[PDB]
Amino acid sequence: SLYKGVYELQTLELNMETLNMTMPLSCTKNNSHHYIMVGNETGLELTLTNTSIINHKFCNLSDAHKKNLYDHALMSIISTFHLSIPNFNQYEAMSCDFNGGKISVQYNLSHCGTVANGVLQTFMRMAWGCGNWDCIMTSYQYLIIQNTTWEDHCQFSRPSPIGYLGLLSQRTRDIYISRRLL
Amino acid sequence: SLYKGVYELQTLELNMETLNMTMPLSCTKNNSHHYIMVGNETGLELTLTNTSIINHKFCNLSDAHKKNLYDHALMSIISTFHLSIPNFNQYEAMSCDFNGGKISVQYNLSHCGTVANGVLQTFMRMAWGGCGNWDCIMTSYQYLIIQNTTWEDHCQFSRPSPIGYLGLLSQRTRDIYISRRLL
Amino acid sequence: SLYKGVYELQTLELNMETLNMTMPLSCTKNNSHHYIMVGNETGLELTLTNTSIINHKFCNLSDAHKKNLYDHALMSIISTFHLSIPNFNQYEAMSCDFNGGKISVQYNLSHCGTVANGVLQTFMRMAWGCGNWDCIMTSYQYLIIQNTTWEDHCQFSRPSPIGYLGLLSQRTRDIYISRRLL
Amino acid sequence: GTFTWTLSGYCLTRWMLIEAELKCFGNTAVAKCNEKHDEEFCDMLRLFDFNKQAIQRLKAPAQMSIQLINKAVNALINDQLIMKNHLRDIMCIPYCNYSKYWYLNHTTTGRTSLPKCWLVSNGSYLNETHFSDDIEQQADNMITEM
Amino acid sequence: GTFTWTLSGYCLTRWMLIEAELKCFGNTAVAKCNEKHDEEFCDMLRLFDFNKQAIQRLKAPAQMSIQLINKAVNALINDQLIMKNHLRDIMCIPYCNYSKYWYLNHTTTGRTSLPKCWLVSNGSYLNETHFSDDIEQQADNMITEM
Amino acid sequence: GTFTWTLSDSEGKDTPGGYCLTRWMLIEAELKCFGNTAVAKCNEKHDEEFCDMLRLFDFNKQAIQRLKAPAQMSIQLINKAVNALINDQLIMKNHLRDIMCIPYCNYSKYWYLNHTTTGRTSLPKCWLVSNGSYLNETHFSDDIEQQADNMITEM
Ligand SMILES: *[C@@H]1O[C@H](CO)[C@@H](O[C@@H]2O[C@H](CO)[C@@H](O[C@@H]3O[C@H](CO[C@H]4O[C@H](CO)[C@@H](O)[C@H](O)[C@@H]4O)[C@@H](O)[C@H](O)[C@@H]3O)[C@H](O)[C@H]2NC(C)=O)[C@H](O)[C@H]1NC(C)=O
Ligand SMILES: *[C@@H]1O[C@H](CO)[C@@H](O[C@@H]2O[C@H](CO)[C@@H](O[C@@H]3O[C@H](CO[C@H]4O[C@H](CO)[C@@H](O)[C@H](O)[C@@H]4O)[C@@H](O)[C@H](O)[C@@H]3O)[C@H](O)[C@H]2NC(C)=O)[C@H](O)[C@H]1NC(C)=O
Ligand SMILES: *[C@@H]1O[C@H](CO)[C@@H](O[C@@H]2O[C@H](CO)[C@@H](O[C@@H]3O[C@H](CO)[C@@H](O)[C@H](O)[C@@H]3O)[C@H](O)[C@H]2NC(C)=O)[C@H](O)[C@H]1NC(C)=O
Ligand SMILES: *[C@@H]1O[C@H](CO)[C@@H](O[C@@H]2O[C@H](CO)[C@@H](O[C@@H]3O[C@H](CO)[C@@H](O)[C@H](O)[C@@H]3O)[C@H](O)[C@H]2NC(C)=O)[C@H](O)[C@H]1NC(C)=O
Ligand SMILES: *[C@@H]1O[C@H](CO)[C@@H](O[C@@H]2O[C@H](CO)[C@@H](O[C@@H]3O[C@H](CO)[C@@H](O)[C@H](O)[C@@H]3O)[C@H](O)[C@H]2NC(C)=O)[C@H](O)[C@H]1NC(C)=O
Ligand SMILES: *[C@@H]1O[C@H](CO[C@@H]2O[C@@H](C)[C@@H](O)[C@@H](O)[C@@H]2O)[C@@H](O[C@@H]2O[C@H](CO)[C@@H](O)[C@H](O)[C@H]2NC(C)=O)[C@H](O)[C@H]1NC(C)=O
Ligand SMILES: *[C@@H]1O[C@H](CO[C@@H]2O[C@@H](C)[C@@H](O)[C@@H](O)[C@@H]2O)[C@@H](O[C@@H]2O[C@H](CO)[C@@H](O)[C@H](O)[C@H]2NC(C)=O)[C@H](O)[C@H]1NC(C)=O
Ligand SMILES: *[C@@H]1O[C@H](CO)[C@@H](O[C@@H]2O[C@H](CO)[C@@H](O)[C@H](O)[C@H]2NC(C)=O)[C@H](O)[C@H]1NC(C)=O
Ligand SMILES: *[C@@H]1O[C@H](CO)[C@@H](O[C@@H]2O[C@H](CO)[C@@H](O)[C@H](O)[C@H]2NC(C)=O)[C@H](O)[C@H]1NC(C)=O
Ligand SMILES: *[C@@H]1O[C@H](CO)[C@@H](O[C@@H]2O[C@H](CO)[C@@H](O)[C@H](O)[C@H]2NC(C)=O)[C@H](O)[C@H]1NC(C)=O
Ligand SMILES: *[C@@H]1O[C@H](CO)[C@@H](O[C@@H]2O[C@H](CO)[C@@H](O)[C@H](O)[C@H]2NC(C)=O)[C@H](O)[C@H]1NC(C)=O
Ligand SMILES: *[C@@H]1O[C@H](CO)[C@@H](O[C@@H]2O[C@H](CO)[C@@H](O)[C@H](O)[C@H]2NC(C)=O)[C@H](O)[C@H]1NC(C)=O
Ligand SMILES: *[C@@H]1O[C@H](CO)[C@@H](O[C@@H]2O[C@H](CO)[C@@H](O)[C@H](O)[C@H]2NC(C)=O)[C@H](O)[C@H]1NC(C)=O
Ligand SMILES: *[C@@H]1O[C@H](CO)[C@@H](O[C@@H]2O[C@H](CO)[C@@H](O)[C@H](O)[C@H]2NC(C)=O)[C@H](O)[C@H]1NC(C)=O
Ligand SMILES: *[C@@H]1O[C@H](CO)[C@@H](O[C@@H]2O[C@H](CO)[C@@H](O)[C@H](O)[C@H]2NC(C)=O)[C@H](O)[C@H]1NC(C)=O
Ligand SMILES: *[C@@H]1O[C@H](CO)[C@@H](O)[C@H](O)[C@H]1NC(C)=O
Ligand SMILES: *[C@@H]1O[C@H](CO)[C@@H](O)[C@H](O)[C@H]1NC(C)=O
Ligand SMILES: *[C@@H]1O[C@H](CO)[C@@H](O)[C@H](O)[C@H]1NC(C)=O
Ligand SMILES: *[C@@H]1O[C@H](CO)[C@@H](O)[C@H](O)[C@H]1NC(C)=O
Ligand SMILES: *[C@@H]1O[C@H](CO)[C@@H](O)[C@H](O)[C@H]1NC(C)=O
Ligand SMILES: *[C@@H]1O[C@H](CO)[C@@H](O)[C@H](O)[C@H]1NC(C)=O
Ligand SMILES: *[C@@H]1O[C@H](CO)[C@@H](O)[C@H](O)[C@H]1NC(C)=O
Ligand SMILES: *[C@@H]1O[C@H](CO)[C@@H](O)[C@H](O)[C@H]1NC(C)=O
Repeated sequence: SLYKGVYELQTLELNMETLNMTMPLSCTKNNSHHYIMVGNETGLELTLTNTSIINHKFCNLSDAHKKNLYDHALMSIISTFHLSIPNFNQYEAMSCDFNGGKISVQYNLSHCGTVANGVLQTFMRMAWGCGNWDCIMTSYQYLIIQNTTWEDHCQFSRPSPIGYLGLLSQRTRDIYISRRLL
Repeated sequence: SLYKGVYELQTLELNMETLNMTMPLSCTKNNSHHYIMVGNETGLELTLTNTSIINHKFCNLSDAHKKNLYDHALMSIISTFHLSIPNFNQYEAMSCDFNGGKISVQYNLSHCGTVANGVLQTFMRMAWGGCGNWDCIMTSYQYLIIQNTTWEDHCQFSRPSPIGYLGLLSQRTRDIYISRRLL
Repeated sequence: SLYKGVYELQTLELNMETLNMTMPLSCTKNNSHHYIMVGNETGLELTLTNTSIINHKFCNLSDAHKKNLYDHALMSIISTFHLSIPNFNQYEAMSCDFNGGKISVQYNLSHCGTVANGVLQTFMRMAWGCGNWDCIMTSYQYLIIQNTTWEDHCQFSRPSPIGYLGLLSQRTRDIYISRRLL
Repeated sequence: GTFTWTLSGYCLTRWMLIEAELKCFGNTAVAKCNEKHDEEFCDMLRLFDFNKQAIQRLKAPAQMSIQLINKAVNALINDQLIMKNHLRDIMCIPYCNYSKYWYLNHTTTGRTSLPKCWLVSNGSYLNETHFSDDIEQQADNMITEM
Repeated sequence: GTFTWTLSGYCLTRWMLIEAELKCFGNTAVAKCNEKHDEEFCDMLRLFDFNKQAIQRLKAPAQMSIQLINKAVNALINDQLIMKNHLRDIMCIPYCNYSKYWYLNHTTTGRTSLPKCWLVSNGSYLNETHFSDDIEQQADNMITEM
Repeated sequence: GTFTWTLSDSEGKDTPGGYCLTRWMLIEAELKCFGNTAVAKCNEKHDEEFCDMLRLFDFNKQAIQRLKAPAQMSIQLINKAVNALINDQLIMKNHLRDIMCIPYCNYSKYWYLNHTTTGRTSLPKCWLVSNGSYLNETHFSDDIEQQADNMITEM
């Protein structure tokens, strides 16, 4: 296939797994879940469902920071995810647990002016790869984020660090003030 | 007006009202009143005056966030305006009322580096187009009220533009003091 | 020297003290002291030492904002220093005091992966002086920051605004979440 | 970082301008907008193109959302250009408030230069004489193509 | 800010390419990256060069950290490119997946082109016909310099 | 985003279009003038340290000259305009060169090829620094040779 008659076309694919060591990578696996690998040793795991793993409304951020049993990179990514919400204005929707260094965060969801809009909009950015933009409404009720080890977690898409390097600019550019002094 | 024999200079002016459905339009009625309109149905009226509508230092901001009976765009604009005030430390100056979804945020301006400098600087940045003194900005008007309103033609002193808001967006959470060790 | 006949390799050196009015200027002396001059009136001495100055874990920083006995530029630059600390979680690890208008901060620091590496990273970014980026520790047990006079103490390095201007951009890029609704 | 938005020559309608006919700029000026980083009209044109196709490609929201623009303010316009313009305003250098623009139009062939903005000061647009030197280089660069 | 990372021609080995042999590009292709704020191959070229530097010039910690790329994300890439491609994703337009690429190659001398990232849509890879205008005009622009 | 500051013009030793630096700017030197050819490159090249330092010095000059002096000095203006004057990620790249134990620029000493007869000059570029000490000229002479090769291209 000589397009200009003397130039032949050739495709190319980039194997992003070589970036495992330094950057964190992202796969989709199934449509419901979306997975993140922070190296080959630990990695976050984002799910949507109708069940609920956290049954209490308290989260205990400050206690978890005081104990410091968690892993720094994972908590950094959860921070980038949560601060990247457009209009988080419902602390009750958030809930989490940090028992013994674990990460276990959860978001409740539920005309369209709710936190479901914001969390879903940042979720689409978190793991990447034809209705309107506003009020994408997933049928599932609760979003869960957890920590997991590394296995095969790339079925729909190959690893892609696009999303994580993408929303770093969006990490704090849409936030409502919660106190007169931030 | 011919230049170099063959080039004729022709002016052209852009009308930014077409951007009303995509982004806010900031404009001026006069040096006191200013209107940041969102859509054909909402807007924020900024107004300097010696009169006070807020006479209590109880914002109840987080309660209003919990209630959520306000337009989200107006609260987003308010948060962007408050976050970008350079060197805001006196918390008593701000005083907000959000009774039943209302928006009424008053900053008490009440000597060169005081809070009124940052408030008036970000104010003039909000409503652009209305020497050499970037600091020591003085204004006789004593209080700065920010009240929601419906859409009304009040862009008399200047045409509507988005440039103030878009330029201000870059400065969010860049010119603020810390308030907690862990933040 | 001379290259290619008609091209002489000249040299050029920049006196950076002329910019003292417009933005802060950095410094270095010893491997510990790193002065930074906000202008021609005062600066901040940023000294590593073993001997602390504050023996309590209290600041009352909001009271410092309330009384307003300090100078705005000093609080601004130390705020830029603290916000840019990567992954600050232990708030006990820094104490401070602002009574009487004087600023006096004390970052306590004491296998690697703790607050010490982040404080030292932002410290070397404040004023420029293997594979030592992550596991960066100093023998010194405390980092004092205090306002100071204009007696020039910079011998190792000439003044330069590069560190502060570089760290201004990376302000809130690496902050953890501490509240459900920021 | 720097803007990366692509434009949809380029023609400008009657409603979208003020008492103006359908103005069309050739491909060379629009291609000039790709690499330039301080052109007022190029940035405003990218904003208007985004608005133009965003109104019709996406169904209008029942509730207006500024979330769309905030997420991508930087990809369309160099905010640092706005900072430069504000710095000229506060230093009382002449400065552009993005409203009124001028371009050198060829009388016979009809080709037009890229619009450079009208620097305004003292709450009044400057006369053509007050910055005519800047117009002269705009003519001289047009001489380079021929 | 804008990308400043240098490229220490540059060849991509078997590791960063899936199912391919060692591949090399001419000096002109890498040189074109340094003055263009829209390309996608330049981004991954800088990411892979930087990554290689990260392994060889920085020992692996016992607990590896993500802070290193946080503070140096926009030095390598235009994040607005990611935001813009997100906009093409949202607006039903074909967007860039950053995964599959395409590049023209000359038969006799192997004078390649800087690859332009493939535009995907509808969760599927496009037909050759849809961007046939793009590859044709790229070929015209490439034969222009000769 | 990107730098947008327009460098001022010194109409002294060279015609308008060029730029110059006084004895205040430089340690152990007199007034040095660079022609329009060098300063024209600064408006397109995003990877030049000396262009950023020139923009910093020019803004400092205009601020300390035309704006009214502050009764109490503040650093608000630079805090607003730091990314507008200069590209912060150039400082990040220099920091990366430092962290990687590679030669890096600390913006102090620069080099520039100057023509013996016609007195023309290329755009200055930074003297890289390794191991806390300046490099020898032979260490990075490949860059010097390549710059001579590019310099002959114009003439
Ligand atoms: C965006 O980039 C993504 C990453 O490259 C693209 O994903 C690739 O999409 C192609 C089709 O366009 C897939 O080919 C199919 O893959 C599915 C899923 O199974 C695959 O993954 C498992 C696990 O590694 C592997 O064992 C299988 O062999 C497949 O590779 C198969 O069911 C199909 O039969 C077919 O092989 C690629 O597999 C998929 N990448 C992977 C490996 O995840 C994505 O398509 C791009 N955007 C678009 C246009 O959708
Ligand atoms: C801190 O920043 C200040 C700016 O905010 C610097 O102030 C500037 O200092 C320079 C150098 O003194 C002034 O430039 C001129 O100074 C000469 C007098 O001394 C110089 O010239 C004579 C020969 O004429 C020479 O022998 C001396 O060695 C000096 O080079 C005056 O006659 C000129 O009119 C002019 O003032 C700047 O004008 C001055 N700017 C001002 C007023 O702020 C200060 O030097 C910097 N240094 C520190 C750390 O304080
Ligand atoms: C940029 O600055 C120029 C110069 O100040 C602004 O031009 C001025 O714009 C205002 C608002 O449109 C004009 O006021 C109008 O006057 C007409 C006629 O009396 C009236 O019918 C309107 O209701 C309004 O009062 C003013 O005349 C006009 N002056 C000039 C010299 O053109 C321009 O609007 C500014 N643009 C922005 C967005 O900053
Ligand atoms: C960039 O890095 C170079 C190399 O480190 C720095 O060169 C150094 O500049 C300082 C300036 O104070 C010199 O210090 C001086 O040393 C003499 C020694 O007698 C002393 O008399 C002076 O009072 C002053 O202390 C230093 O010797 C010189 N060399 C080295 C190897 O450090 C350069 O200053 C750096 N520039 C910046 C601004 O980063
Ligand atoms: C690049 O190199 C040229 C020389 O090839 C430099 O021009 C020179 O400028 C200096 C300024 O002091 C001249 O020095 C003085 O010349 C006068 C006589 O004109 C003499 O009486 C003084 O004792 C002193 O020697 C130098 O002669 C002159 N050379 C010429 C004729 O070009 C130019 O400044 C250099 N530019 C840079 C920045 O590298
Ligand atoms: C979330 O925090 C609340 C509040 O208690 C705080 O956090 C605790 C971990 C501990 O440090 C307390 O001193 C703090 O004040 C927790 O609610 C308490 O839970 C404990 C058992 O965990 C129970 O004994 C108390 O009665 C609860 N209620 C209180 C103090 O009002 C909650 O359990 C924390 N959640 C998690 C997952 O740790
Ligand atoms: C920091 O404050 C603590 C706590 O006191 C609170 O803050 C004070 C500024 C004041 O507003 C108090 O009423 C607040 O309760 C001080 O520690 C002790 O505070 C108690 C009262 O809670 C007081 O009776 C003690 O004397 C304080 N202890 C000492 C040793 O003074 C603390 O002193 C304050 N530190 C500084 C540096 O100002
Ligand atoms: C993670 O990425 C690293 C990048 O170095 C890969 O390490 C290389 O792996 C190949 C294939 O086994 C070896 O031939 C190279 O010598 C390795 N290079 C190194 C360590 O510098 C590693 O394979 C990747 N691992 C996974 C699970 O994807
Ligand atoms: C998530 O939010 C939904 C909102 O519907 C909560 O559902 C409520 O559950 C309580 C349980 O006591 C019922 O009494 C209410 O009638 C339900 N509806 C509403 C509107 O409150 C649900 O409990 C929340 N789940 C979590 C885990 O927070
Ligand atoms: C907001 O902008 C929209 C979009 O341009 C405007 O809607 C147009 O209004 C004109 C009025 O003559 C109609 O002819 C067009 O058909 C409308 N649609 C479009 C897509 O242009 C609207 O008028 C503007 N509103 C305000 C208050 O300025
Ligand atoms: C705005 O702030 C000023 C200055 O603090 C307040 O004026 C003081 O008000 C108190 C009571 O709150 C009086 O006792 C003082 O005498 C007033 N001082 C001065 C200098 O006027 C003013 O009350 C505040 N206004 C509002 C509406 O909160
Ligand atoms: C500002 O926003 C408030 C929010 O309530 C508006 O209040 C309206 O008040 C009328 C009269 O009681 C009610 O019928 C409406 O339902 C309220 N609207 C809304 C959206 O809540 C108020 O009108 C707005 N404008 C001004 C100028 O205050
Ligand atoms: C700074 O932190 C270090 C490390 O935690 C503190 O050193 C410990 O102080 C406690 C105080 O109860 C002593 O019991 C321990 O013996 C000390 N540690 C060791 C290893 O000896 C130090 O006190 C802190 N300094 C402050 C807050 O000024
Ligand atoms: C830091 O600044 C404070 C506030 O200026 C200094 O504390 C005193 O401030 C008053 C203000 O005029 C001076 O009269 C005193 O001389 C200052 N302290 C004393 C007793 O000398 C504080 O000293 C400064 N700390 C420094 C510069 O080391
Ligand atoms: C482009 O095509 C040329 C061949 O025209 C490739 O260069 C190599 O040429 C030799 C001699 O003809 C062959 O034996 C090699 O097999 C060719 N390499 C390849 C990859 O086939 C050149 O590598 C091609 N470049 C690309 C990346 O398209
Ligand atoms: C796979 O995808 C389906 C989509 O419906 C989902 O129900 C399921 O939980 C996903 N995960 C696994 C492990 O099957
Ligand atoms: C991950 O890769 C590293 C590379 O050094 C290797 O040592 C380690 O065993 C691998 N597995 C895990 C779980 O870390
Ligand atoms: C400005 O206009 C307002 C109405 O928007 C009016 O009440 C006020 O008196 C005016 N102020 C002046 C002319 O100073
Ligand atoms: C509002 O502030 C008042 C001040 O007394 C406080 O008592 C009250 O609880 C607050 N109300 C709400 C609804 O948060
Ligand atoms: C730096 O070294 C000198 C000489 O040993 C010493 O006197 C000085 O105390 C050291 N640092 C400081 C500023 O204390
Ligand atoms: C995409 O293809 C599907 C069928 O696979 C079709 O229903 C849809 O309308 C097409 N358009 C989109 C969403 O891109
Ligand atoms: C696109 O069209 C080409 C040419 O007919 C065909 O080979 C290819 O399969 C098509 N791709 C899709 C996704 O329909
Ligand atoms: C650099 O030059 C100095 C002075 O001639 C010399 O002493 C030193 O050994 C040289 N180093 C190298 C390897 O260039």
